[PDB]
Amino acid sequence: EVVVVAKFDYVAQQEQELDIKKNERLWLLDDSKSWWRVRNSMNKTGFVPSNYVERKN
Amino acid sequence: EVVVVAKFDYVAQQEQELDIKKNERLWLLDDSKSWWRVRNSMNKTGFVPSNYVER
Repeated sequence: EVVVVAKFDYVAQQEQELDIKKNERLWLLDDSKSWWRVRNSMNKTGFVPSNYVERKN
Repeated sequence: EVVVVAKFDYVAQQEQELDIKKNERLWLLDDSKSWWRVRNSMNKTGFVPSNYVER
């Protein structure tokens, strides 16, 4: 984990997100993947690594 | 509507992760927006958009 700095304020839109403020120092726990926000048929939401998602396109 | 499914099983490792089963229907909240996991000085963790932090 590295220390990073928030560029902008961000207001979390779901409980799995973090509220941050511009210029806040944070610890970066994982930048090795692009996580995507997903929801299933059971109405549950969360994050999965992008490569686990298939868009039929 | 673009159909989106789980490509593979993904077994969640942390509370903010979602377990998904291969071939199940999913819905994407964003257009290929990447998120990273961070922690604040009060030890709270969560995801933020990757482009919001500077390394």
